[PDB]
Amino acid sequence: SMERIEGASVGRCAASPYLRPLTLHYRQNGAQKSWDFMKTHDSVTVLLFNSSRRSLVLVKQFRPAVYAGEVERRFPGSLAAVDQDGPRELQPALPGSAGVTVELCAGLVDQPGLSLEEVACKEAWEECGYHLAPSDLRRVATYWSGVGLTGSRQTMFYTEVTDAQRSGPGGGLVELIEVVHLPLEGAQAFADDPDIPKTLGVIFGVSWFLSQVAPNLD
Amino acid sequence: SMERIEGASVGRCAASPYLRPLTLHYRQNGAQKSWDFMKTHDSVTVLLFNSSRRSLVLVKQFRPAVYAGEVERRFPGSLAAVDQDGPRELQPALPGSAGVTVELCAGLVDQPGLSLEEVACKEAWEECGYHLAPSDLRRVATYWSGVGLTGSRQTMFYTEVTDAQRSGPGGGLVEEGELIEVVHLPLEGAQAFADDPDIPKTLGVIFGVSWFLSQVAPNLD
Ligand SMILES: CC(C)Oc1ccc(-c2nn(C3CCN(C)CC3)c3ncnc(N)c23)cc1
Ligand SMILES: CC(C)Oc1ccc(-c2nn(C3CCN(C)CC3)c3ncnc(N)c23)cc1
Ligand SMILES: [Mg+2]
Ligand SMILES: [Mg+2]
Repeated sequence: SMERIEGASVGRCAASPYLRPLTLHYRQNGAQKSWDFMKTHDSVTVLLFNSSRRSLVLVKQFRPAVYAGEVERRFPGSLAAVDQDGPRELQPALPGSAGVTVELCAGLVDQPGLSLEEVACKEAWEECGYHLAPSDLRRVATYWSGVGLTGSRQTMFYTEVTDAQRSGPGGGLVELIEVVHLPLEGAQAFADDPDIPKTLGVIFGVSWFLSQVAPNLD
Repeated sequence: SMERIEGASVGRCAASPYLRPLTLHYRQNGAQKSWDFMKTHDSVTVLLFNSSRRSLVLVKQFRPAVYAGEVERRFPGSLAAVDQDGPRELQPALPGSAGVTVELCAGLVDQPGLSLEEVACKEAWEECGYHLAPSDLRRVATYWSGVGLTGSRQTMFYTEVTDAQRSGPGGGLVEEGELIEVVHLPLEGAQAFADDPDIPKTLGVIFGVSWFLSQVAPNLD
């Protein structure tokens, strides 16, 4: 989560492996309709509870999409259509902290040879520094995210760890990610504080752990 | 959520008045970087608890993007790049139920002069037929939906309603041709509804049920 961002500029977006524009044409109950959407990948998330530190493991990082959307709120029109000349430097622009979010460890399912559990284990090592095995993972929920513009499905896993599995670092492969250990005592106040940029996966992860897992511990 | 879907095809979308893909170029830790994202407005959601029926109020509708993703999920390559020879008929296709989702009532922060609570009330009227008062909405949470591809912020509201407050029809706006069905989920079987993986549900529904049962339901009796 290196909040140090410079040279922020918005340019044209032609072709991406992550954003593929498509149109579904269809008839619903006889009525001809169309819908423009983006083909994107499914994903997985994992909530880790470190029972030694009595803390939940989260990740903090810079999200360029969040930063861009935040520049638009405080300076309307900053994200207008870019001409063919080249990327337009965002002026005025916000500090990189505007794009800094707190999330669950997450990763895309964009490699055909890895299971959902294997993607979750790979991401927990690269981002959080914890050694996980697929047999240590439990499925919490599988849901659809962004039903309006994408049909992506995200699967949330839960797992319990100690420092004995933190045999190395996260922070991406080098990617700049800061690992966050949230003590259980202040976890609910963390999730409810709008001053922190959080995802729904974090709010639900914390809420689900405290209401269903924590009362059955010890 | 009429599940009769026919003629499903996928077409190239070169120019879309609804899609706004952009790329952010920036400098971080001294190493030039780029990121592909979509400019989307913010949104609101509202969870309703009908005390007269002791049921949470949800919406069910056909989501074309969800349908396409499920066809692709069962038949990879269904959404391969489309050539210039018109729309490509989806063959094989799936029954329309594969795109039918259960969601919370939700709308976009696009109408000027309307606060977040108002936009939520208008969506509850247009989609669920309930007439709400904005000052009666309790703010549950505010958060960044889809941080990887969008910078949109979503705010969730909650309020209790009665049968008498359902002073409007259902369905949404017929201007877009929307076909939205209202669902009343009984309270004693709501958690099993959110855990059963055999229904296309959003995280907002799963969190909404969980939050209601642990933060609102004990204080009712
Ligand atoms: C935020 C999200 C959960 O809700 C949405 C998002 C987009 C559309 C949409 N609405 N529309 C209309 C616009 C104008 N009306 C008259 C016809 C079609 C689209 N068209 C192409 N792609 C589309 N994703 C849409 C609807 C609901
Ligand atoms: C919530 C999360 C699971 O969703 C994501 C995550 C990352 C990207 C993305 N990741 N990347 C690269 C970054 C550098 N390398 C090392 C990894 C992939 C992108 N590049 C351009 N646009 C992009 N939307 C991306 C998209 C969606
Ligand atoms: Mg990763
Ligand atoms: Mg609507």
